[PDB]
Amino acid sequence: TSIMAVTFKDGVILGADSRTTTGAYIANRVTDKLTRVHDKIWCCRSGSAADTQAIADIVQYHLELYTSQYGTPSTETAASVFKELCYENKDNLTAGIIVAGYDDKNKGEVYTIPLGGSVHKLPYAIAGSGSTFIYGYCDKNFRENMSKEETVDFIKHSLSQAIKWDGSSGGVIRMVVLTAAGVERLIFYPDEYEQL
Amino acid sequence: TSIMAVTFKDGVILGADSRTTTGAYIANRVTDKLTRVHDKIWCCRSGSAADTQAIADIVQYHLELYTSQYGTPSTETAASVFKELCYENKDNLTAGIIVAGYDDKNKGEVYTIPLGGSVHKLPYAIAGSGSTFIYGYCDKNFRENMSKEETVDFIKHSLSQAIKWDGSSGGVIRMVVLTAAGVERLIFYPDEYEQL
Amino acid sequence: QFNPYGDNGGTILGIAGEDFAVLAGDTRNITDYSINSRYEPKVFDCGDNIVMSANGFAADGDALVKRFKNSVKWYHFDHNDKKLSINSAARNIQHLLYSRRFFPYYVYNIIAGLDEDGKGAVYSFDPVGSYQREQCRAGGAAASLIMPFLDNQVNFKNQYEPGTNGKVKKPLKYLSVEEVIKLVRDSFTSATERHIQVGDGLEILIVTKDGVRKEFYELKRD
Amino acid sequence: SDPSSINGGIVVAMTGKDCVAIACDLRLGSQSLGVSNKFEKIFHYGHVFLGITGLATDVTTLNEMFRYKTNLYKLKEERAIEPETFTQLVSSSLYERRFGPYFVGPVVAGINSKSGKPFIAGFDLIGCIDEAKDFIVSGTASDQLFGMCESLYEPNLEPEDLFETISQALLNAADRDALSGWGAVVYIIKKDEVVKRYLKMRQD
Amino acid sequence: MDIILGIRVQDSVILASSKAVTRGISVLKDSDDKTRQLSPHTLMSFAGEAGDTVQFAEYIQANIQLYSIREDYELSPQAVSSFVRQELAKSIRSRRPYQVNVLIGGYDKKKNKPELYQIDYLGTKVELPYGAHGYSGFYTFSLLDHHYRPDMTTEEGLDLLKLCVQELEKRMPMDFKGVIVKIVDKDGIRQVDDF
Amino acid sequence: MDIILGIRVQDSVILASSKAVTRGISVLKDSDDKTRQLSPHTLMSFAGEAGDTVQFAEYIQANIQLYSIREDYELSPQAVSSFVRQELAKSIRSRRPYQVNVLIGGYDKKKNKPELYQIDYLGTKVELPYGAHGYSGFYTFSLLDHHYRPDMTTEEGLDLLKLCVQELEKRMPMDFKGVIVKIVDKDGIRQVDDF
Amino acid sequence: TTTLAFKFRHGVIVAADSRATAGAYIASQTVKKVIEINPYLLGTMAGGAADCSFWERLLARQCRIYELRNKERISVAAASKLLANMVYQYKGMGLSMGTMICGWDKRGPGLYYVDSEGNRISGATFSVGSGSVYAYGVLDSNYKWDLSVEDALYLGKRSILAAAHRDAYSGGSVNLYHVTEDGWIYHGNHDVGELFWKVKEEEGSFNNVIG
Amino acid sequence: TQQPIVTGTSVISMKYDNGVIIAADNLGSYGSLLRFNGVERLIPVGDNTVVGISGDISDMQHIERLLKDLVTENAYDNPLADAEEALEPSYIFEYLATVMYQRRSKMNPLWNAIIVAGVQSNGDQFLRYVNLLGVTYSSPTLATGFGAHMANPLLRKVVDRESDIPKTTVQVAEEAIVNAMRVLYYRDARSSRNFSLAIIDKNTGLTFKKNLQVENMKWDFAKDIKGYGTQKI
Amino acid sequence: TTIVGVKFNNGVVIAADTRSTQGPIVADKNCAKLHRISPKIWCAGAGTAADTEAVTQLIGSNIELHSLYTSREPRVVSALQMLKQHLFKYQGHIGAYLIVAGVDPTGSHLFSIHAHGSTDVGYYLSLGSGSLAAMAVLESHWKQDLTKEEAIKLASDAIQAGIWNDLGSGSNVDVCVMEIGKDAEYLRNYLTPNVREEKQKSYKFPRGTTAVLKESIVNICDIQEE
Ligand SMILES: *[B]([O])([O])[C]([C][C]([C])[C])[N]C(=O)[C]([C]C1=[C][C]=[C][C]=[C]1)[N]C(=O)C1=[C]N=[C][C]=N1
Ligand SMILES: *[B]([O])([O])[C]([C][C]([C])[C])[N]C(=O)[C]([C]C1=[C][C]=[C][C]=[C]1)[N]C(=O)C1=[C]N=[C][C]=N1
Ligand SMILES: *[B]([O])([O])[C]([C][C]([C])[C])[N]C(=O)[C]([C]C1=[C][C]=[C][C]=[C]1)[N]C(=O)C1=[C]N=[C][C]=N1
Ligand SMILES: *[B]([O])([O])[C]([C][C]([C])[C])[N]C(=O)[C]([C]C1=[C][C]=[C][C]=[C]1)[N]C(=O)C1=[C]N=[C][C]=N1
Ligand SMILES: [Cl-]
Ligand SMILES: [Cl-]
Ligand SMILES: [Mg+2]
Ligand SMILES: [Mg+2]
Ligand SMILES: [Mg+2]
Ligand SMILES: [Mg+2]
Ligand SMILES: [Mg+2]
Ligand SMILES: [Mg+2]
Repeated sequence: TSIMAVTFKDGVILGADSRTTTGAYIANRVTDKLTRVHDKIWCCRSGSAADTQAIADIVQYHLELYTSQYGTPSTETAASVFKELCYENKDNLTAGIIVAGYDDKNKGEVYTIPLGGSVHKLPYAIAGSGSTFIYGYCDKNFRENMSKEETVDFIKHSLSQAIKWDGSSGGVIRMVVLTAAGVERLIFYPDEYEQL
Repeated sequence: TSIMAVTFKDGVILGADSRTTTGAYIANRVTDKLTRVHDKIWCCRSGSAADTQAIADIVQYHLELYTSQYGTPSTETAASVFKELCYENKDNLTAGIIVAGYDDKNKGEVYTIPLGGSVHKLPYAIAGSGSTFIYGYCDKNFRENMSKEETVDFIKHSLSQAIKWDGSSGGVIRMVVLTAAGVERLIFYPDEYEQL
Repeated sequence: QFNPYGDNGGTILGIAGEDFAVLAGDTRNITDYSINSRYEPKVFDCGDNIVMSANGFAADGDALVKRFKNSVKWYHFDHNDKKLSINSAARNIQHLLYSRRFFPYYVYNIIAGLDEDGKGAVYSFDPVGSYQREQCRAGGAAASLIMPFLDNQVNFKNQYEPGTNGKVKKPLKYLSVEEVIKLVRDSFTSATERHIQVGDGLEILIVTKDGVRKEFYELKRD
Repeated sequence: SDPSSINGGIVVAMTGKDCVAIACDLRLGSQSLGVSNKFEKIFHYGHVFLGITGLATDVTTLNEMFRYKTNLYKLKEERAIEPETFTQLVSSSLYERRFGPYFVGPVVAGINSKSGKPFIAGFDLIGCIDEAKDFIVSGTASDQLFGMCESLYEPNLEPEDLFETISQALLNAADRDALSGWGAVVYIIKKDEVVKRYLKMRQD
Repeated sequence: MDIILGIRVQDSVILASSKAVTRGISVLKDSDDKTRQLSPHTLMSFAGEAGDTVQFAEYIQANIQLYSIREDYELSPQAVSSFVRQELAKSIRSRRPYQVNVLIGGYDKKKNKPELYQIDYLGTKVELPYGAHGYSGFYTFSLLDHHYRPDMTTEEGLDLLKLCVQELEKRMPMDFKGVIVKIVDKDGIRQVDDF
Repeated sequence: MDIILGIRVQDSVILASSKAVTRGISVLKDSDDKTRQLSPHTLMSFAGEAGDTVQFAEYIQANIQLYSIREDYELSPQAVSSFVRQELAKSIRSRRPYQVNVLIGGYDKKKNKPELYQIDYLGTKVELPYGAHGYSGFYTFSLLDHHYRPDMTTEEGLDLLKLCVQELEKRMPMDFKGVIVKIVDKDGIRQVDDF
Repeated sequence: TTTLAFKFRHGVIVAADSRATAGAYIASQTVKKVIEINPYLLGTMAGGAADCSFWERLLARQCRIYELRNKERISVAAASKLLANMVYQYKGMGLSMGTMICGWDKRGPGLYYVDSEGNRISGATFSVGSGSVYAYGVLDSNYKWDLSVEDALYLGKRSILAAAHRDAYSGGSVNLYHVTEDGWIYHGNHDVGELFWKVKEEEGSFNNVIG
Repeated sequence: TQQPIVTGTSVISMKYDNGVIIAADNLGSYGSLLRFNGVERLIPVGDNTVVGISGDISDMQHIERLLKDLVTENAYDNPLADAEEALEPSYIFEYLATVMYQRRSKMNPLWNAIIVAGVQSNGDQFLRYVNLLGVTYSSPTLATGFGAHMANPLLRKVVDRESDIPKTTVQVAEEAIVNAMRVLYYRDARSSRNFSLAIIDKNTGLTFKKNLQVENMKWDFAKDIKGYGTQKI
Repeated sequence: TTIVGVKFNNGVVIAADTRSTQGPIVADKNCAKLHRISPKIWCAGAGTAADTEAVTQLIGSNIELHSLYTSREPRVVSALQMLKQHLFKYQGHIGAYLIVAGVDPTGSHLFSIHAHGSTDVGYYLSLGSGSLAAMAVLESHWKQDLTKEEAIKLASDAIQAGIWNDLGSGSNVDVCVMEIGKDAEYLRNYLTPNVREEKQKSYKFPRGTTAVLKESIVNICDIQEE
């Protein structure tokens, strides 16, 4: 799995591959790992598919109930709910989640939640088995306040390499753009990103 | 450990960090992992320090004896001797070696020998625990027929990132330049390469 | 850890007649839930009117057969082209098997032919060389499915003569080659239905004083 | 150690023309030791017959359990339970112990009193139903019984012919199993008469 | 504990149980009675792990005695054996099962027949003419299979029992220190004081 | 095998060894002699794993008999015991050690003294007035510690041995089927045919 | 498996069942567990069929070269000892053998028990195999030295039957042998199925079984 | 006893009317890392045989050297080395099968699965499999690893039995192989897009194709897949 | 086991083989792996047979009560959600691997469910030991905008691939078609490519062949009057 979330001038973009594996067998080659827990709060999922789905479903329930009572929750609040589940059930879970969202006040924000259930707010984050191979590339090429087009290229190039080297990563590159303008879904196919 | 060898226009350059560890303790912070088996055939060592030293010593003996009888051996021949030791004693060894050398006929050549004892001739090679983090960076930035200055920068930037992310890598960056002009040793300290 | 053994499935069946003998076996070769081959011969003509099949781990079975064929060749060289009798072959095979007592051939072997009186003969072996002459014997994966059927239909076990009610047994009347081949085909067709490693094809080798003849029959390929 | 093969035993059932047959061996053992030659494995609740193989304590327990449940069924429903309905009750009762199961191999046999249709079914230890048209097998010689039934069986047999077929299937399967034998019983079941026959077999 | 035997004859049930109690390499006792009277015409012998045996036997005894008082009536040996079996079949799937095998010998006063039941720790019940638990039956069953008749007298049953014990004393490696023998018949339960 | 005892008295050495041989739950023999005459005035009893015991004993016997023929002279019990110990101390660091414990009882004709040596499978040798191997000494040593005198007669030694055996027969769980007793003195080796 | 043998006035009786088992599956019911070493020597098989068969056939070949060299038939004691020393080399290696060596030599009738553990025991009565425990009951109760050949043959046959009935891994048929000073005599193959019913009727035994 | 380090995945093959086809991708994996992208796993022996190898690459390189040495040794004192006494596919296979079984019998195997594809002197098609255990078998279609599970079913739809071989052309057979390689790229997590393909025909000889790529892939339907159940956006 | 699911123009089709195994033995030759959760929501199951049956009957029961409570036809996403949460709770110990398909007021749907509780969406899916053989066919022949007739053909061809090439699969092909605006048609034994050939001989015995000891009438009737 190769997942990442990157903040930029107008907001935040989430990115992910589409491969699910049972050992060396690809159980699903068109997986959607970018999942919605609120209108403009999304998450990237890595680890157990069952665990991360069960978590995201519970979070979507909590934030739906939060909204009915207290109005739109912050991205930090969404990350806190994820954390509470991942930390308190750390013995029984295998979930590496990146939480990303857009406020008008706070703009684009990215929180990463690794295995232990710790939370880390970052300008950008990478996770999944394939992230190991692009720590160098991403650290060298990331800039703050990039444009939408620059950020899309940064994620495309990064995940392209992660897919190239990681067997557990592959298929299409899905992306989700979170800005004031709304929510845009992007997709990039092998013929496009392999030749980069 | 972070080691690499890169061919370029005038020959080949070997590069390595200087860290040796016993768990999390740094047993030596100024290690020389670039070792000479012949005048213009060197190797990069990763894995067990004892195993790789014992191998390199035996290879240096074989090539010294080869030279006395048949004259200067090729880089391919040196790689074959390494392979024979690493393959036939694979059950008892933990050695990841990169062999690099300069001929006048064949110019710069790089052979990598991973754990199994297989041989792979490449334009450039990376190995060691820290190499994982720069597969993306190196693949994106490597070009054939680079200049000496470009290749030194490529290795410096690459190992800088490998060191940054890998705990088993660190200290100084050592390099060895192999050309028709001779053998040049280079060293780069933390204050220089960390700010890159 | 490296496991030097495997299981290639397969099932074999040897039946001895009054003046003939048959050795049948399916042609399917497998590992786990995969099919390797739908037609991979398993019963072989070894010379001197002897047929042989070593069922179980194919690599060990191929080696044993290969070695016995070799043993027949050298028996001719060393003893003036003398014909190797079925009882002599059987004893020789024990020593081939027991030579690896502490790293066995993982196979169940059956040979068939004619004895020195011209009567049908079948011999059965365990992996380490214990052997015995038999009239009827199935070996391999579906052996437990077939043998009870042969006890009933070849040796007339638990069968008595009507009217007497358990007092007089059914008499042991001999079977012809045509009657035997019917029992062989029905045995394998039934085994194919309930055993996943049995199917694809059935190859039968019939041995008489005239020589060794073959017959092939299709089986279900699922 | 394996609960399903400590006591040993076998059960087989077959359909015929307007009839069913169910049969079992009589052995109860403690592994190699033979303990009883009178341990019948076939019970009946009205006109529905149930054979049970496996761990003997569970065989006895389940019989007492289904007697309990079928007696209450009859008091409330004011009629005897039918084979199709009983089959579902067996399945339900076994699956309720999904993670602490009874180590048994039940077999149902009987004729629906209304439709007159012959019915047999088999189960795994957890309740999965195998509703076969031809035959059902269960026990330590199930492989042997599969081979015998699959070769000897033909559809639409008359009661007195079906008796010979099922008996020969059982006897010859039992004689290739160390943990089965020591006697045998065969039930021939018709819409309104049931005959029970003890078979003569080798006692080793 | 070690050896418990039972034989049902014409008009009685005879139970023979070993006298030895052992903890490791030492014989603690050589006169232990491995039996409890459940009712005036029902006797239960037992063998298994230390503690479990006596705890279970006395628990069964208390329940049957309670039933007797409540109803002013003696349960049939068949009813008792079924009660015991259910308790053991209940026990086997509990957190810590009773590791006990039992023989129940009783005289049914209604049917005027002796009855012997063999029940192991799993709750496996079987009615028998003769039975044994553990390694006992391995040595004794061949003699019982040979000599047993259902019309035997009590004296003939005791002689066949002596033969079974003599074979045990010859071929068993363990010294079980002889047996206590008890007879259950129409007149109740009594102990054979010389065996 | 199970119990082997030894006691050195005034003018002789007495060895008592069990008669039983056991394979699992079955007594194969009840009249086994667990001893070999090494020389006319030296006897060795033995106990340990099946095969090893007899193979070792007969190997020692053959070596001592060979020495006797070569030199036309009987080795002293001390010399024999030292030879045996070296063979066992050699054995313990071999690929497959002999799992055998022995007692060597001999009469030294030069010193006119009986001598008893205890040697275990490791090659641990000790000269004693009385000794035992395995679980034997656990039951018998308290009686020997109490009753033993070095000036005892052979008859007194046999009576003390009967007492030791009686205690074993009471408290040991295993039936060892009595003992064969042998006496080693100036006149050679003889067996007590009634014990 | 049930095998037995016992010395008596008129030689030694040797009896064995014929069942071979592979788990719960009955592989064979026609196994010769008595081995013909030489016309004056017999050997029983129990445990590993392959092991017992190979080493006892190798013994017969040892015993034969002994006869050629020494112009004399080997003793039962010497034959049993050769086997014991042969199997002792492979002790701990995994061999599984339980055998009896039966014959008549200069010392009269001889009977030795030999196993893969290393035991070698001379005795008047033995029984080895999973069903031996059942057979011993019938032997010990009815065994005498003053036994007729007819009664002795029946005792060994009846003892196997007792074990074949109770032991799940014993059965099939009974093979009988009588060993005299003029050599061994085969006394036939007896199906246990037919033999059981016959003995039940004639003797009255096995009342618990219905027939 | 060892463990495989750098590994090669599926090798697939089939018979057709005039010869055999064999194929394998150019990847050398290091666990989940797709480390080496230029590895040739089809090795020709003369002009009548191609040996396809999967499993451990160090052991493959060893086998490759044994075969190279075999050709050298066959030419020694052999005037008909390029004619009647040239190496046959059956000779090459039996040699490897001998080596594989001997190595497993010393508990030190060559951790490989091998398919020898070729055409004999008399024009007969040769296709046989051997692995680290010494197990051998032959079939109209053969495949190793994942290919056994995914490729064989597809190739068996073309040649289901022996009688289908004469009815199968080289164009149809190659089409089936190339399709199978695409399916393996969809579904095998240790596969690559780049592969090599070899045809050994009894008329046109040995054709060795390098640097082939999986093309005509279907991915467009991925855009319509959203979430894992209930999600609509 | 081979089970598949294929979407088409105006609906969805699922299919399955009919083999049940215990080790190398076939327990049932004509097993029914297609389950009805509701009239227009069907599910194919692989893995532990009792578990796929039990979990399907339970969720189907609760789906029926839900449909009655809400006065609405049940949705596939409801069955999907109820199944995954149930299976997740039992942490994979309930060995049910399901392909859930159906039509409802929202449209046509196709999902897969694994035993640990993970779900997946697709136009074509396959589960079981023969899923690789089936998926090879689906990846080779699937296209967008399939007709009903093309989808049934593709699905049954995928099952056949499993039947012939996977030893865990065999016998017959079962199909269920769920089209929008129509009744779901359950095609039991849609294909029958594995009928056993005629036996060479008849093994019907002469009457009196078996030895008998005792005979007796069994009283199955109740206690009688008078
Ligand atoms: B990715 O590899 O982390 C991926 C992301 C997931 C949320 C779709 N996970 C998986 O593919 C996991 C296994 C795994 C592989 C590599 C690293 C960590 C975990 N697979 C599953 O959870 C799975 C597989 N088959 C069926 C159902 N679930
Ligand atoms: B490097 O980490 O591979 C390094 C290179 C070596 C040739 C100097 N190896 C080590 O530091 C090894 C341990 C190790 C760490 C990480 C990966 C693989 C191996 N250390 C030693 O061999 C060592 C440590 N302390 C004393 C002596 N030798
Ligand atoms: B007997 O039970 O010891 C018997 C004697 C042998 C010479 C035929 N042995 C076996 O049946 C053994 C298994 C076994 C059962 C009980 C105790 C010890 C061993 N089986 C085999 O020797 C065997 C040989 N070939 C095929 C199948 N089984
Ligand atoms: B298939 O192979 O997935 C199939 C689907 C099932 C719904 C009929 N499964 C089985 O056939 C399983 C295989 C299995 C065996 C052992 C443990 C777990 C799974 N079979 C059974 O569940 C089974 C076995 N015997 C009787 C009844 N059911
Ligand atoms: Cl997912
Ligand atoms: Cl170093
Ligand atoms: Mg990839
Ligand atoms: Mg089949
Ligand atoms: Mg039986
Ligand atoms: Mg009991
Ligand atoms: Mg028996
Ligand atoms: Mg029995």
